[PDB]
Amino acid sequence: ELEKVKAEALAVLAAIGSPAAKFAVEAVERDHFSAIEIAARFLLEIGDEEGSRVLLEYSDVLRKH
Amino acid sequence: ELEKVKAEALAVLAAIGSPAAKFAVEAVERDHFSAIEIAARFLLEIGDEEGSRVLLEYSDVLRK
Amino acid sequence: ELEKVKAEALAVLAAIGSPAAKFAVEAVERDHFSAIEIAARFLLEIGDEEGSRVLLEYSDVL
Amino acid sequence: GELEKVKAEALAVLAAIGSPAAKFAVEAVERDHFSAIEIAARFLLEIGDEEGSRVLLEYSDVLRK
Amino acid sequence: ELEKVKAEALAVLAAIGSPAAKFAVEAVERDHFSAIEIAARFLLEIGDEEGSRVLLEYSDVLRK
Repeated sequence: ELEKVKAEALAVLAAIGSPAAKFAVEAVERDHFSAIEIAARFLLEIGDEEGSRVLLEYSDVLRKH
Repeated sequence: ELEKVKAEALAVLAAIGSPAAKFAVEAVERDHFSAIEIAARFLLEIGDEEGSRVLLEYSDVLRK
Repeated sequence: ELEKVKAEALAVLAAIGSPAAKFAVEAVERDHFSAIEIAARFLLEIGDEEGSRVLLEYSDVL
Repeated sequence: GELEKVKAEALAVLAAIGSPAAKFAVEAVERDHFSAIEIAARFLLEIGDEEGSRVLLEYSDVLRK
Repeated sequence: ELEKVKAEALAVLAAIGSPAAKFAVEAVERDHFSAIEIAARFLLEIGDEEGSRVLLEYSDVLRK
């Protein structure tokens, strides 16, 4: 279940190529709650709606089972 | 309780229409406490008090 | 103490009149720790030192 | 002891700054508010006061220990 | 494992020499989770991506 949304998140973030997305990818790869929160807030504070949206989706999936 | 205040909260957020509000709506519809907190803090620090107020109201209704 | 410091906080925030203080006011009325913290941090980052201070007092007493 | 000494040292460094952020910092130190200490430390770091943020880090690390 | 990643993290952060890095190094040597988090978030909004990434690595090792 997780292995699909993780791939979706890493692909979407790597596509962006922004230095904020590059951090985001790492925050996804290690499943770091604090790093994921920081990356989401930064992508929101920089203008990346796609990155923030996919981070929210992957975090909502991760929070459960 | 949450299902009642949520409707007006999402209506206000869609009314805002800012790309930050669009995140906010997503944060509200998925019931993500941390995402709601981040969206509220960002909407407050950009000048949208209208969004922050309804996020605070809906979050307090979710808490209690 | 709580019944006094809450009133002092609402009084100071109503005095400030900024749109951030109102949120702060609401943050006090609903007793939301995270909202109080956010309001204090914002009032500190905008220059309202007294509002952030009284929010800190009301949070520590609570 | 360690905390009773470092509290005084921290307040001494912070009072010299006189900044409204230090004025918050002292209150964050005297009232022992972990969250306020974090906010004050990040703000002094984000404005350029390395001494205040550093001494707040020391006092937080000894207080947290 | 942790004592291994600490050296690389401290070296990378010391190389930056920025006042944020001086904080970052201090955050690592004292093993302060909150300080590491603040330093990483600040280094992201200041332009040091390598510092934020290595802080994330050391913190992920630090959690366990």
